Amino acid sequence: MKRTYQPSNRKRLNKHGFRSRMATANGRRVLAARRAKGRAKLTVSDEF
Amino acid sequence: AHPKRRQSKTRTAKRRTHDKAVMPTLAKCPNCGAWHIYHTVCGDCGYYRGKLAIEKE
Amino acid sequence: PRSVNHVASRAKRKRILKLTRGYFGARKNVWTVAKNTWEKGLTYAYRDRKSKKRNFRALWIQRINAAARLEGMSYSRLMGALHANGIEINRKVLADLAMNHPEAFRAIVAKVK
Amino acid sequence: GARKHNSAEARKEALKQMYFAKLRNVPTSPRKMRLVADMIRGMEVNRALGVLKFSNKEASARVEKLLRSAVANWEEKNERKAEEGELFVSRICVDGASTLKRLRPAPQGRGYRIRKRSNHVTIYVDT
Amino acid sequence: MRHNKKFNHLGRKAAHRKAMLSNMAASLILHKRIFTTVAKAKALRIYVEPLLTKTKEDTTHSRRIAFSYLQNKYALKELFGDVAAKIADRPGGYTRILKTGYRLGDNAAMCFIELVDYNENML
RNA sequence: GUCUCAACCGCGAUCUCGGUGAAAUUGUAGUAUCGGUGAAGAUGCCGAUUACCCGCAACGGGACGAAAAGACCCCGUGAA
RNA sequence: AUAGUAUAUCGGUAGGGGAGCAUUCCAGCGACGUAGAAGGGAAAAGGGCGACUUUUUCUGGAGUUUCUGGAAAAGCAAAUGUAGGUAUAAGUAACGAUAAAGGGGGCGAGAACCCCCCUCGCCGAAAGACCAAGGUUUCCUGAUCAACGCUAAUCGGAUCAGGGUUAGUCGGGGCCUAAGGAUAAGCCGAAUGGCGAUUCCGAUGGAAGAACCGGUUAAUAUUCCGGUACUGAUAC
RNA sequence: AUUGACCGAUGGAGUGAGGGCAUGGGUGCUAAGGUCCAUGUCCGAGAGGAGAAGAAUCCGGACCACCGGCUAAGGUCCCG
RNA sequence: UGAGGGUAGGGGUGAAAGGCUAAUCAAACUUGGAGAUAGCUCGUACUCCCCGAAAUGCAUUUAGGUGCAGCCUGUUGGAU
RNA sequence: UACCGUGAGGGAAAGGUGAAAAGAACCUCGAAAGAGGAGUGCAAUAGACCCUGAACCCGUCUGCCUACAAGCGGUAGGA
RNA sequence: UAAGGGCAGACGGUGGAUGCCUAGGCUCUCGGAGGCGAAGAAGGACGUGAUAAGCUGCGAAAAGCUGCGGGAAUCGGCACA
Ligand SMILES: [K+]
Ligand SMILES: [K+]
Ligand SMILES: [K+]
Ligand SMILES: [K+]
Ligand SMILES: [K+]
Ligand SMILES: [Mg+2]
Ligand SMILES: [Mg+2]
Ligand SMILES: [Mg+2]
Ligand SMILES: [Mg+2]
Ligand SMILES: [Mg+2]
Ligand SMILES: [Mg+2]
Ligand SMILES: [Mg+2]
Ligand SMILES: [Mg+2]
Ligand SMILES: [Mg+2]
Ligand SMILES: [Mg+2]
Ligand SMILES: [Mg+2]
Ligand SMILES: [Mg+2]
Ligand SMILES: [Mg+2]
Ligand SMILES: [Mg+2]
Ligand SMILES: [Mg+2]
Ligand SMILES: [Mg+2]
Ligand SMILES: [Mg+2]
Ligand SMILES: [Mg+2]
Ligand SMILES: [Mg+2]
Ligand SMILES: [Mg+2]
Ligand SMILES: [Mg+2]
Ligand SMILES: [Mg+2]
Ligand SMILES: [Mg+2]
Ligand SMILES: [Mg+2]
Ligand SMILES: [Mg+2]
Ligand SMILES: [Mg+2]
Ligand SMILES: [Mg+2]
Ligand SMILES: [Mg+2]
Ligand SMILES: [Mg+2]
Ligand SMILES: [Mg+2]
Ligand SMILES: [Mg+2]
Ligand SMILES: [Mg+2]
Ligand SMILES: [Mg+2]
Ligand SMILES: [Mg+2]
Ligand SMILES: [Mg+2]
Ligand SMILES: [Mg+2]
Ligand SMILES: [Mg+2]
Ligand SMILES: [Mg+2]
Ligand SMILES: [Mg+2]
Ligand SMILES: [Mg+2]
Ligand SMILES: [Mg+2]
Ligand SMILES: [Mg+2]
Ligand SMILES: [Mg+2]
Ligand SMILES: [Mg+2]
Ligand SMILES: [Mg+2]
Ligand SMILES: [Mg+2]
Ligand SMILES: [Mg+2]
Ligand code: NA
Ligand code: NA
Ligand code: NA
Ligand code: NA
Ligand SMILES: [Zn+2]
Repeated sequence: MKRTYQPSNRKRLNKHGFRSRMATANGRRVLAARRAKGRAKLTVSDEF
Repeated sequence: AHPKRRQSKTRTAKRRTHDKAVMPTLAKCPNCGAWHIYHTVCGDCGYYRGKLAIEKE
Repeated sequence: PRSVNHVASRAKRKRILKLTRGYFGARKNVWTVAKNTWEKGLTYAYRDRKSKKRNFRALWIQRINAAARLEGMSYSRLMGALHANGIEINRKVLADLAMNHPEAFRAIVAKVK
Repeated sequence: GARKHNSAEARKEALKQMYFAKLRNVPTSPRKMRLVADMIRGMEVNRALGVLKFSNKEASARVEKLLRSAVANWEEKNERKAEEGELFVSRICVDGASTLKRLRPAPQGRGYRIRKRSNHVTIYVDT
Repeated sequence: MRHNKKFNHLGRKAAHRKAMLSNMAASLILHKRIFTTVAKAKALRIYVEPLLTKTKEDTTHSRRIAFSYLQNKYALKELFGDVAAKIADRPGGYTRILKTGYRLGDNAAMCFIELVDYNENML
């Protein structure tokens, strides 16, 4: 059967990528929380 | 369908009374002197019932 | 300070497990099973200390009954004759005399018969 | 302070009179191996080698090569080739070794554990 | 029940079983001895001995009847050539089965089957 | 062949042997039967009765068998 | 408990009261320890009673402790309680489409399963061939069989090392714009901000710049080589 | 007469689901191991003995030990 | 049917089943207020010694909760 | 961090040879894994998952009991 | 008698509790300080070695370059060969 995750690299970066996070105040708020935690992976732009 | 209780050590060991490895039926080869299974060709010499059966190089 | 009594807590269990040696199956060495069995046994012992006095007096009377009957007298009549004559020998002594020294028993019977 | 040296000296002097061989960490189940140990316990070594060679159990091939080692240890510690009809298996035991845990999927997303067991085998020989 | 049912199905469908017996028989005629399991070799004996009996009447009909079984022209060439001459006087019992031991992978009983007139040591 | 009313045949599973090897469940158990008794339907109490020790195959009457802190019903100065 | 040895009293759930033991650490006076401390195994003996204590011996190989007072992370049998380990059911269920296998050689300690050969069987609008998405070295070769592979394995999409992807034209990108997105001038609005062009971005579409057949490697091939073409720039 | 059993002040509670039996009653059917009151009692919170085995029927209130003695209810052919 | 866009939680979308909104829907998920509240259920660990209840009355959006009385216990003063 | 999740986010387990590597040349049985020796060392039952090394659970040996026997498995007697 | 079973002891297996220990935590006291960035920050990507996965340091001048002060025989990071 068709499952929930059907990958598309173009969709992934448009929805969760680094440049989309930086485009809004609430996205930059997410980046600040992940930096303060010390995450090695900041966005999906890192795993690529 | 389901065990009401775990079996004690005694009950498990009593059941395993009849779990025995079967001993081979062995015979000595009149030519080689080696053990072989009765009613089979000796794998060492190749002989069987006093005659050569598998001439081994 | 932080206080944990590891050695003391474990020593309490080990002492009792010496008392449960000889039991069947898990009742001898598995802690919560063995302690349960040991505690129940102590209740039996308190009751069985009392029943011991009952069982040994019943055994003395039975032996006295057999010895008296060999001399033409039942237990009830022999005891009635002893208490009438003031003899204060107790049943443990008489039963021992009945079994192991039959000639002394016969002298007590010949004094009240 | 020489105490453990004196305890160990006596331990080594006794080992000179014991003839044995060991198999450690055999990657098979101890219960199946025990089935083979009961077969050759207390049996003459020459007859046991043939019994192990033609056995239908797979654990027998490993045990056969351990009995050969036990005999060789005997001759090393006694300084002579063993006779025929002389030695016999005086002691044998199988003990469970460490277990390797694995996963096997089951229906509806559940997972179960598989145990891949091991064992140790020790053999003694005697004249 | 199987009272008086005298042939081994050999754990195969009928078409599979007939194909295996025919491949095995060709192997025995071409190579004078083959190694197989005991249950398979006892079933081949009932299959191949009547086929070897057909070489006592050398005709077109006998060759074609034999070919309807083997369907292999090299086996037919060998069967009606050298194999026919060796067995021309023996009254049945052309093959022999001798047990050898057990396989490593499934502990199957093993044996070898061969034509008697090609084993000189056993004559 | 739905049935009267079933019979037979083939392969896969099944059974035996070699190799590998789980799970639900589990206070301890040397866990028989009948009637009685009893938190009122007893393997475990009472009185009788029957029963040499230990497996394998096969079937499901009981262990108020397993699973899931009954959805029904009532209750909470509970919730949505 | 009362009187100072005598009289009385001593079954207990909820619950009230009294008196103690062990544990961690601190102060003080002091002790023990490589001629063997703590911990762990075994044995023996004590206590108005008990919580507990003491001694001997084996292991162990460096810390331990009496008494008086002080302070607490100060004691488990059960919470469908948590972690780790190990059992029972049990050598039981099962080993994942009933397309199928048999023989002879080979390497090898070892072969039902690996390689070669003969036969048999299955798919064949596919279970064959070429791309896209997605994956990211799984591709080829040598060595290895611990783990992985629902068996074994000399084999593998496994482990380690080495090697392997070649474009003026192919597919992209460079050019263009769609949905939509970001904006300019402006408009709206506690803040954060929301809207807003013919502007820009954005292919799944449009391009007036153009290549196809064959052969070679263990692994690349409109890319390398052969043959035959085409398209921009640039200099005379 | 009575081991002292009563009361005040003040510190700390738990309980506020009861139950069986006998007697006097209501209700019910002069039913219920039913229900609602009153007076005692026992179980609750109570072991031991008799009743074959029974929470409250009969006897009897367990400080500990004893291989001593006398009795209660109930018994004295055997299991006993 | 492929690619890429858009609508976001009392909101979306719905040829309307309270359907669907990442195996979750009569109000998604994540983090925080936060150890919400639970007159409810379950659980609550060393020793010996002395004493030892209640399951009634009144009131209560009260009836399986609670306040006061009644009945237990410590200390203290009186005799009753 | 690994791992889980489309994402926001959630989120582990895991310390100790010996004073010193002196970390076991060489031999024996094995195709080699494993062991028996030898050697180093206070100690190898300190041998690499290595200080000590408990329980549940699992073996072998020795002593006594057990195939006419029926219930929470003990307790009090007793050859 | 023991196919088997029960109990006790001896010796082992497994497992990793306990004792001892510390390399890391927890709560504070006293003093200072309270920023970095368009002369490009915080945080990252990619590189950098005789040898080079990963960390550390560094930036095509890349485990590093030049002076001044200190110090005195070893040194080329963790980290071996
Ligand atoms: K300490
Ligand atoms: K290879
Ligand atoms: K909502
Ligand atoms: K151990
Ligand atoms: K008997
Ligand atoms: Mg069996
Ligand atoms: Mg294995
Ligand atoms: Mg085999
Ligand atoms: Mg799935
Ligand atoms: Mg079949
Ligand atoms: Mg099997
Ligand atoms: Mg009944
Ligand atoms: Mg019954
Ligand atoms: Mg049920
Ligand atoms: Mg419920
Ligand atoms: Mg009293
Ligand atoms: Mg009392
Ligand atoms: Mg505590
Ligand atoms: Mg459960
Ligand atoms: Mg079964
Ligand atoms: Mg079965
Ligand atoms: Mg399955
Ligand atoms: Mg099966
Ligand atoms: Mg398969
Ligand atoms: Mg295809
Ligand atoms: Mg490949
Ligand atoms: Mg394998
Ligand atoms: Mg490979
Ligand atoms: Mg192009
Ligand atoms: Mg444009
Ligand atoms: Mg290719
Ligand atoms: Mg080409
Ligand atoms: Mg009330
Ligand atoms: Mg009430
Ligand atoms: Mg009533
Ligand atoms: Mg009435
Ligand atoms: Mg009622
Ligand atoms: Mg009372
Ligand atoms: Mg509806
Ligand atoms: Mg859904
Ligand atoms: Mg709501
Ligand atoms: Mg709040
Ligand atoms: Mg809460
Ligand atoms: Mg009292
Ligand atoms: Mg209520
Ligand atoms: Mg009150
Ligand atoms: Mg030691
Ligand atoms: Mg150790
Ligand atoms: Mg009889
Ligand atoms: Mg041990
Ligand atoms: Mg520790
Ligand atoms: Mg200088
Ligand atoms: Na010592
Ligand atoms: Na504990
Ligand atoms: Na026995
Ligand atoms: Na430069
Ligand atoms: Zn021979």
